[PDB]
Amino acid sequence: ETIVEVDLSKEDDAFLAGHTIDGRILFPATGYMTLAWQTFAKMQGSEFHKTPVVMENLVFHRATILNKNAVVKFGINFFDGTGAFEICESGSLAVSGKITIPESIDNEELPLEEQTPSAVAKELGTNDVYKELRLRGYDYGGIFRGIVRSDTVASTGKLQWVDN
Amino acid sequence: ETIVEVDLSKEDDAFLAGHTIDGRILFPATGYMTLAWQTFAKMQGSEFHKTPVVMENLVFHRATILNKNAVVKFGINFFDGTGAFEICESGSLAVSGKITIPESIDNEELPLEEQTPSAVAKELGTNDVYKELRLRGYDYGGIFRGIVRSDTVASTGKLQWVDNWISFMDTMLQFSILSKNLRELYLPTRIERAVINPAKHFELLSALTKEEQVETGLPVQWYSDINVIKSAGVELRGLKANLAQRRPGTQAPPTLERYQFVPNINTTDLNENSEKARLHALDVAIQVIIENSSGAVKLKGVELANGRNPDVLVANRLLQIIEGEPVLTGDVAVVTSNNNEETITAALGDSGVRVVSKDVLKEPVEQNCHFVFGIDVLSRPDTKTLENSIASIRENGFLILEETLPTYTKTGRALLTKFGFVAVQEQSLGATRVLVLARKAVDLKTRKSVVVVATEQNFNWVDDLKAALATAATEEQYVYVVCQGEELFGAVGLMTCIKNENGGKLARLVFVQDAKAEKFSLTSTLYRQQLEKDLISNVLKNGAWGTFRHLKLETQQATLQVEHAYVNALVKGDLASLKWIEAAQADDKNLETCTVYYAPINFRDVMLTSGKLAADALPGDLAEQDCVLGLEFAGRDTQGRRVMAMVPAKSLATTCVASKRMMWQIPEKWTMEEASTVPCVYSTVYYALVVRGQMKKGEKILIHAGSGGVGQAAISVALAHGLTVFTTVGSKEKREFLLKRFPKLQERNIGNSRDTSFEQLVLRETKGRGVDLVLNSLSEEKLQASIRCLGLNGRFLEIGKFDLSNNSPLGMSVFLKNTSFHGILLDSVMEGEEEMQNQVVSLVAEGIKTGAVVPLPTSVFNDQQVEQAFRFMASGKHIGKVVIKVRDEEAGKKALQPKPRLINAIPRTYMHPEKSYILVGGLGGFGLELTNWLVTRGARYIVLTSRSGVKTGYQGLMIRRWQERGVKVVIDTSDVTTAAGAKKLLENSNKLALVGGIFNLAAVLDPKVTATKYLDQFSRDICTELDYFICFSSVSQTNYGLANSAMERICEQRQVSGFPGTAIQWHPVVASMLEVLFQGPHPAFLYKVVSHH
Amino acid sequence: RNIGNSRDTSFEQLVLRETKGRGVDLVLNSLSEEKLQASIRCLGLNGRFLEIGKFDLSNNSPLGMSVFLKNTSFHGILLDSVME
Ligand SMILES: [Br-]
Ligand SMILES: [Br-]
Repeated sequence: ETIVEVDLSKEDDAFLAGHTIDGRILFPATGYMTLAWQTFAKMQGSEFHKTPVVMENLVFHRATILNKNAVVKFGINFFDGTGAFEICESGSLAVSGKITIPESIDNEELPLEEQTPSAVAKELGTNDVYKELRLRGYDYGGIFRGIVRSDTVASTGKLQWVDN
Repeated sequence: ETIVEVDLSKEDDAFLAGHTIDGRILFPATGYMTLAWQTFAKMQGSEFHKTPVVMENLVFHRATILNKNAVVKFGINFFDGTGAFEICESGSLAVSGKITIPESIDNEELPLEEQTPSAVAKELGTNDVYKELRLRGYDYGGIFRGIVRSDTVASTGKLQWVDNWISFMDTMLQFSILSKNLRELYLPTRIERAVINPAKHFELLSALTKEEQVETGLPVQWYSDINVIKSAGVELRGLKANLAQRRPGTQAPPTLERYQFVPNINTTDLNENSEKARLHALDVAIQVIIENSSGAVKLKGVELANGRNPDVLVANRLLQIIEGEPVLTGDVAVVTSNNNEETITAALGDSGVRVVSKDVLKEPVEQNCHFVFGIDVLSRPDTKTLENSIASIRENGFLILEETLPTYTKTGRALLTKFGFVAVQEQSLGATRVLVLARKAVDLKTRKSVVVVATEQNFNWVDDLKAALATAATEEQYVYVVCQGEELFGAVGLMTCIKNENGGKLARLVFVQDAKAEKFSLTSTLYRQQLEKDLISNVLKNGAWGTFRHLKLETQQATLQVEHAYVNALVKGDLASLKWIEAAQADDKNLETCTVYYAPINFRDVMLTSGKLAADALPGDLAEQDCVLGLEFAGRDTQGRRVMAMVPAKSLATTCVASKRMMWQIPEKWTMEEASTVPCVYSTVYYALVVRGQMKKGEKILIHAGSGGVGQAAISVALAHGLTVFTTVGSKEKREFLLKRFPKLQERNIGNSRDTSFEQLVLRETKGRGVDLVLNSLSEEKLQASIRCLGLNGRFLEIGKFDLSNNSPLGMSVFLKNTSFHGILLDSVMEGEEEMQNQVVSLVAEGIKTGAVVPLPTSVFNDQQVEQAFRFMASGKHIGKVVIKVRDEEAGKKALQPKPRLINAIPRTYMHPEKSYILVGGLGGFGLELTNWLVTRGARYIVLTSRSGVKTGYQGLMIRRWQERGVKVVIDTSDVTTAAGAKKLLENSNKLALVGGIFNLAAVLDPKVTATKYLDQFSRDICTELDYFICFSSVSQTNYGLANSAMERICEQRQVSGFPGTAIQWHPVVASMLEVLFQGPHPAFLYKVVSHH
Repeated sequence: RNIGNSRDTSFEQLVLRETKGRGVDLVLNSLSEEKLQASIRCLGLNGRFLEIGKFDLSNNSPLGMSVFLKNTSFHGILLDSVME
């Protein structure tokens, strides 16, 4: 298996503290997806930002809690045969699923056009959005506060991009 | 991942060659398990023989074939999280499953006690077991032949131990396959659980000697109720095996050649067809030459081709006849005087006939030939062509000359006489043409000779001949064997018997049927001209000298007009094999024999024919049956009523027996063509949507494959009940057809079946709600997508087979929605209870009047276009039902008794189900397989004569199988060689059931002669319903040859006196030969079997 | 003879032995995981499995669709669905 270490004391992984849920840091589901994505490109030979993929049947078996120091090791493994992967943290399965490099990445997408924003009520600002979420228990911080705008029903909106 | 390389060139992996399946080495399923077991223990730190494990959900996705060199790399990987593992070989998945080291290996096993061995029939020995398996396709060898013992049903047995887990665990799988009733090739697909306990294994082995471990072995158990194979430390639960594809064997079927008397001077064409007649003439000619070339291993010949088309030359055919003869090769060349070598060479092709360049005028074409073929050689103005042809053959060589009859008569014979040649044979080639075989004569006066009596009154005449043959060489003389008016001496057999004797080249057979004829004498005018030809075989029959020659039969695939027939796919891979076959006649209950007019093809017929679907899947005992095609039909009742029906099989025939419960009387304004489309698709639709699914008005249903047979029927009924319908289609044209054909079908509701797009469409149109029912025939990603279309309280109706067969995984989250998943097999209905059958037909019955049941569009094909019919449905461009027009419907569409018809089908002879069949030496290898074949052809009373009785477990096995199939088997252990014994056998057998056939077997391994002689004699009086009297044997010991000669004469004599009699002269081969023999009439008294295996 | 143990998978053997491989016509199941898969194997031809548990449903456990070759039915049963 491939071992991947993330340390929130380190500059590259520090942002993860922003994904705080109910007063504790949780390794985000999308964190696992990225780690699985990245390493998969590594063994395939390419750079992950140049490598399109299709993940299937993703299962997040449990939440991963980190402290402030948060030096945590993730173990990743892939089956050449089916593309099935598994990520284990602290001696127990965390996430499982399937990953494949498609024939045509464009054909794997859906023919969807943008929706017309809802005009039933005023649109939400970044502060409106995360005020709502805070009340639900989500304590997002830093770059994880990336919803700049959303319509009243959250059918359409905008997300910022910080190369992450 | 861990890479493991196995090389059969190395000593450690060499044994794997023993696991040969269907003529190829396969990496055993148990091989994979061992690899997974070993490597897994290694990384855990332990030794694998010290490490107990539990494997689960083993799947063997594909077979691994190895060559001789066989360098193959296996890649293994393990998940720390779940314990799932995978084995890859050539960049593709091979095996998958789960493996874990248990807390307590003892706790993981089942507390099972040994079973009491079955005593229903004799137990099987190691040789019995693997004889059985060989017939199925398993070619096990070496240590993989580890089944020392098994009971007749394979419930208990023993396996040897040679310190090899792969072989040992494999024999456990072999053992499980034994118990399977169908005798076909099975390969492992899945194993639910495999418990391996090494500690327990070796402490059990310690109780055995290294010899006992090999000679006696370990107990193996098969518990059919719980599905477990248990032996020592290995415990296997939930084994699943699937029927595997058999390689298209390179064994051509055997041909039959009939013997007959051919006069040297034959003015009758050997065949009706002039072209075939000529070929036979050439065949006879070469035969005579071979017969008179002493012990020649090579036969040299040439063909003169001056002024002829390169295509019409016969050289290839000649070499083909020569090469055909066993242990004989030919040197055939084409001689050309017109120096057009390049042109000629191309015409011959890949035959291997060389070409020589010489001008036949003034010079010899070649030296020491056995024969020279030419056309119009005696016609030519100059004799130079003839002269150099004579100089080209060896002294005793022949000339094959095709001539025009008028010319050959007025000058042709004189020219041969002029050059000292005699016409050995003259065969007509129609009128105006003749084939002449010429040879230099020999002088009977100048050469020393002695005569041998060869009569039955002198028992020692064989020694007289042998003594004469040895003396002949020394004394420089020729021996004339004279056999005048003698019984039990067939000319063909006796000739062969002489030829193979030491110094046999010096013998000449003079065979005279009529006992009233001039005594043998070189001087007699009758004999002199004939014996001056110096032929080794001379047969006098009705005043004419001749020989017995074997002619190639024309019917490899001949078609006779029969009254009853069915369609069969002879070889599954090729659909061209679809042909009509003559059916057996009928000898009740709630059954009705109907006349078939229209028989539709359904996907099940296509799948079966193509091989995508195995035979074991077929409901009931159809895997055994030959006639299985045809699921439904429209036709006429026993009383001429217009009827449409549904059956499990056998509707694709001129007649079908249908169940009254599953029949509808065709309504008016329905053509039989139309009606034929209704039974299956609508019975399916109603059993799925109404019975199982319980669809209600106003509900939403997703019908996949809208413009298909089941789809169209589904859409019609659904819309009739008032449901909102969503569908999918394969193409633009299919879309257009549905829209125009149905009441309120919304374009918004038609998706695409080629992809998963329909998921978005349905969810969009249902605003995320989904539908209440799904009728699915799609598979894989399209199935899971269809699942996502299911709304609250939904009910999934599967009518496909792929994912079910493959045991695909189904996400059980769908069931949170209070849903139901329904596996729907219509076959289970017909195979199942009665009330369900009566309900579904009621639904269909009620539906027709309502108008919900509409006949489908038809793509009709006649009885000759069955191939095109199948290929057309396979393509998938068709809309509606594909129907075969067996009979044109009578005008008026009213009830009417049918006119008789005949259909061209391959003829086939079946046994009589109320007659007995005696097989002398019936328990030998040949006998057993012959008996089996007779049983499959309808024989239900079998008598086997055996002095020793049942000796092998295999024998007891076959008898058990025949008796279970309802066959009466009698083992007669009495001495049949005597007259009283033969008489008794026939009288007892006849009282059991009237004897229909007697089969004499000298092939198993004189008394051979005397039994046949007496059986022949007394059967004439006793067996008044005997249809067959057949004697099997091989060609050419001197006493065996004489036994053949005797059997030949017996059968000939029988026919003379108006009795059946056939001598057959030469275990997959037996069945193949028997099929040909009984494929149509075969009335000749002697046949030659040519093997092409 | 007809009372098995819910703590292990042994009830599979007991049932198949008593039904001689036929299985049962219905299964009312509240067990999960390896005991669920074992209960499936107890399902006979035309059988009808009746699930009232939630683990495998919530966890989206995989179900081998081979069982449906036997012309069977799997029923997700939520009483709540009735009242709502
Ligand atoms: Br998360
Ligand atoms: Br295998």
